Amino acid sequence: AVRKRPGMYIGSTDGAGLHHLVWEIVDNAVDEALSDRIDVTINKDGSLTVQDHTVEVIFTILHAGGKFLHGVGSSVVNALSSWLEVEITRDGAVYKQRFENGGKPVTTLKKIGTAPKSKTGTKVTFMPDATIFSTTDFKYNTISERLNESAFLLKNVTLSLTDKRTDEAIEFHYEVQDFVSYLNEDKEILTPVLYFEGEDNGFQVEVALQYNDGFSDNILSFVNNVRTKDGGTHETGLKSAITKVMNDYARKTGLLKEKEGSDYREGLAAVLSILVPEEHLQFEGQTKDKLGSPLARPVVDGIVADKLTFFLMENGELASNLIRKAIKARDAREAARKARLTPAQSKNPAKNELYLVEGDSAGGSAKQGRDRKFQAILPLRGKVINTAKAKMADILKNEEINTMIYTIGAGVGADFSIEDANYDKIIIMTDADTDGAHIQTLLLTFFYRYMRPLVEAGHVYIAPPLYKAYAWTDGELEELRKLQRYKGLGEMNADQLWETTMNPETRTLIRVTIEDLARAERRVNVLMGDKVEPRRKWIEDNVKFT
Amino acid sequence: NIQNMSLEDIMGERFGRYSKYIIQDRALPDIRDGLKPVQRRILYSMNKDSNTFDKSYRKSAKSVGNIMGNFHPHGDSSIYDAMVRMSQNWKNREILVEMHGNNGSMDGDPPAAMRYTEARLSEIAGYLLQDIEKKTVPFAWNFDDTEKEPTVLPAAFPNLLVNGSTGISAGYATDIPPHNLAEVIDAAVYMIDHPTAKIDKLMEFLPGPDFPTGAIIQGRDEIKKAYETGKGRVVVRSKTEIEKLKGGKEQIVITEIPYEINKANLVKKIDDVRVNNKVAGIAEVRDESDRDGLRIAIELKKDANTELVLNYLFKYTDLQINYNFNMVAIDNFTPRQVIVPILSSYIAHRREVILARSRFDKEKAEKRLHIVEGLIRVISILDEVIALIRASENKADAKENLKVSYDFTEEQAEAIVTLQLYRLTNDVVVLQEEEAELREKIAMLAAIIGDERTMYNLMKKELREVKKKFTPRLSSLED
DNA sequence: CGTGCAT
DNA sequence: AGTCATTCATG
Ligand SMILES: C[C@H]1COc2c(N3CCN(C)CC3)c(F)cc3c(=O)c(C(=O)O)cn1c23
Ligand SMILES: [Mg+2]
Ligand SMILES: [Mg+2]
Repeated sequence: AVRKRPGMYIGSTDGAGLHHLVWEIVDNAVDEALSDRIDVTINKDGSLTVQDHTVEVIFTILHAGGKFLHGVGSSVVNALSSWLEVEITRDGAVYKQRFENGGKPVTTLKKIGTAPKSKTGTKVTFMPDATIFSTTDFKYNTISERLNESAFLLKNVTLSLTDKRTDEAIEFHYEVQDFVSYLNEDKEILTPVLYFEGEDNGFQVEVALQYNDGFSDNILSFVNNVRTKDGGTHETGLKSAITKVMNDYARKTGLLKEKEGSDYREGLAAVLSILVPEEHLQFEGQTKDKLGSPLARPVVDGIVADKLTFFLMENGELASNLIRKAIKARDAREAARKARLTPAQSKNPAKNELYLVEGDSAGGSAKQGRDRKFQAILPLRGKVINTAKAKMADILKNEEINTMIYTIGAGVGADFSIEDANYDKIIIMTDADTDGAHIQTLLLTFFYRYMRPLVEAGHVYIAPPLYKAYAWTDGELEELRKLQRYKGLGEMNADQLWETTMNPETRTLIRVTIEDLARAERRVNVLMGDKVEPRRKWIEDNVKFT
Repeated sequence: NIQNMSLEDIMGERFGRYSKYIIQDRALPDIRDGLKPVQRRILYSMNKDSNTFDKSYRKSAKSVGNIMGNFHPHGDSSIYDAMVRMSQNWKNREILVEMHGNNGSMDGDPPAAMRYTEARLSEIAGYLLQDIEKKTVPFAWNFDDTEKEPTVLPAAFPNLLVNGSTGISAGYATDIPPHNLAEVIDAAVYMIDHPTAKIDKLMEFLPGPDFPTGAIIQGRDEIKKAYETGKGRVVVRSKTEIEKLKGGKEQIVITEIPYEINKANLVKKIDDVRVNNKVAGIAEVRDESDRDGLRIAIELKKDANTELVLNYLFKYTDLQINYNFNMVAIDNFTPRQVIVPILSSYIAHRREVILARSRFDKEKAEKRLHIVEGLIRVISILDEVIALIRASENKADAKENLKVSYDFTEEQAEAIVTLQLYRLTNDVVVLQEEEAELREKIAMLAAIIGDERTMYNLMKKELREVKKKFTPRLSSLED
């Protein structure tokens, strides 16, 4: 009688429907265990069997979107199954009974054997009929993702999945903080995991927050152990808490300039879970997908806005830096509505790298060979202006200089903040020739004269093999001896450039360190200064002509 | 992963690296042949390729590409511009490259790109390379370790002073102006005879620079100062006539301007003087230079003080400039401000060259004389030599048998045994004539080697030939 | 100011 | 196939 309008009970599909009654049965047996081990099995047959650690018919009842013999009149599976065999072990016996198609009983429920003492357990195995279903092929990947994400909020339960076709298996158990890890597994991490607990008049909210270098925000919400896919007032309580708690943190001893919104949520991922007392539980229409209960907004905003006005004040590290990020987000965002170097994909001043490459040509191979997630490319076109000889007028009217002053994002001179920067490492990558040497020299003097902190915090670097098995030393080629000599990177392919000098795994970068500020100041000012005679003599004295 | 170095250390291994290279191998001419590395490679490469004065012009881009791929690991623009410059006869007193097409002008308009033009060495450039095949000069491996290139050319004329050089590196710059070939050679010849010669006396032969652009050079004492020390400021002034136009007006006509001056910029700046009325008098400025003659007309107003106008233009334009000597060259791998060490290094260089050339030819002549001696002998004993080779088991056994049975050396055995059958149809007399000519040839060379004077005579004899072949002063001299 | 090998 | 700018030294 459900067989006739199946979409109403399940939303038939191919095979989102098939994968919907398994959800119904599994969530049902969960619901039953809540009031401690559910095992699912895909068989060689094609059939599916859920079993758990009168439980029986309260079990086979489904269409079951909840949590927190007798019947069998409308078990929406029984109705939608070729055959369905069912079995209970209880009191000291074991009973089995099966049905075909409509759920017309092929036999009566009989004792099919002796059960190990009073030990109890329920099991349903069934094959959907290929009549009312177009796909009978249960996917293990899908069932997996379900059971998985199900098990997080289900602290009381452990559930498993075995595929007897592919002979593979998982099991799931979770003792909300983990969930944010699971959500940010293969991503890069701006802040650690922030976790905020709290009861406040009947309501129990529990949130973890953790940013990434991503763009899309990713916020999951849970009331009473099930998901609010469509958000709700608790979510709005959580979003409204941060946008206004951090604005305060900006405003105060930070940066506001006196005189933002979703910009705070860029790359934010968070799993938010409240406990509502159920007599206050109210959602939208038909489905329990969006929490409507009004008190949830000012209780979540309560608990959260409290804990992380504290957290922000508690450490100006992940704090003021995080705000700056919002304004960089605020910057381009409004510059997109105003839209109506080669940059790193995601903004991460903690691992981002700026490559100043000698030449647009080498700049090309650099763009092609790079890891675009965290590596930016800035081609320098021609010898860089000598920041010692030239005037601070012309020095600031220089394209190469002026766009580094901007791409770096910290300004220049004494009006220069090292915390508003954009990269953890600025890497100078030149040809392995005399002129590359020269270029390294003119850039080093600029960074010393005009961004000394960056060179002082060991942020400025200098990036190739000499021989081909590869070697760098005249000694390393004799160990290989038990041969092509590299004349340039141009003899460099993007593939090779990476393996050899750009990959943080397989590369060597000289790190510039200002050791003795005063004897360092003598060196720059003598090699690069206006006066020729000093230089000439330095050369006459240190340069071995032979 | 990471290794630290000091700011003080980084800027030291780098600027030293660069400084050394720009001084030795870029901006500064070698004191002996007067060429920067890029120019030597240009000349060497075109000569290797037979792209000489006596053969068809060859596409510029072909030449440039070969220079780049074989010798000079830099941009083609730079090579090409260098090649073009060596062909411009208002920059070079004696051009070394002949180029067909737009290769620029005194007005400084861009030369055609190297896809249009074509080029070859000039005849005189041939004399810079004379005897390069005779192991006369030291060779090194190219950037590539694939091929040898010369580190200096044989220079059968004194190109450093003849063509000049300029001239900017690190810690040093250079400015050496051009001189007249016959004059520079007269000086060299005197100095060969009188090594301890003083400048005063040298200047009876070499009175001063000789610009391709001509003009008037004023400053005898600064010329002397520069010939002694390598530094000096001289004045260079346009050749000017005056022409009495009808109706009481005059007109200043310029016909030679100062070296390194862009005609067109000069004409514009002189007209700027007229448009701005900085001084009164100028009626019109008119560049009247055609393809065969330089002529600028500065027409004056009626009742215009022509001396005042002229003098003002001399001071406030490049109608007249100061020219500064700063003769720096590379001597024994290092930069030198230099006249005495320059000439003397050159003389010692030619000595090595001529000595080496002569060892090389003598070596050739001996190897040959040695073989001709064996052949003269073989003929006294053909029938039995053919018999012997007939009886030998193979090439190597035949040679062995010729040594053992008749005392020929390896080298003679090789020659005898690699003769073609038709040679057996052949007279000891022809061979004896050759033996005699070789003995004379070896005596001449061996003397040169054992006694310096014979060699210096050759060098003078050759410098005089070059002079007789390649013109009159262009630039007048004034005290 | 512009020169000439370099970027 | 021109055009744009920079190094370096010098007067
Ligand atoms: C190496 C590249 C670098 O860029 C260059 C120029 N620019 C530098 C940056 N400016 C903002 C715009 C202009 C330039 F004006 C001329 C040349 C040039 O003649 C040249 C060559 O190979 O002969 C090569 N290059 C040039
Ligand atoms: Mg290079
Ligand atoms: Mg250029």
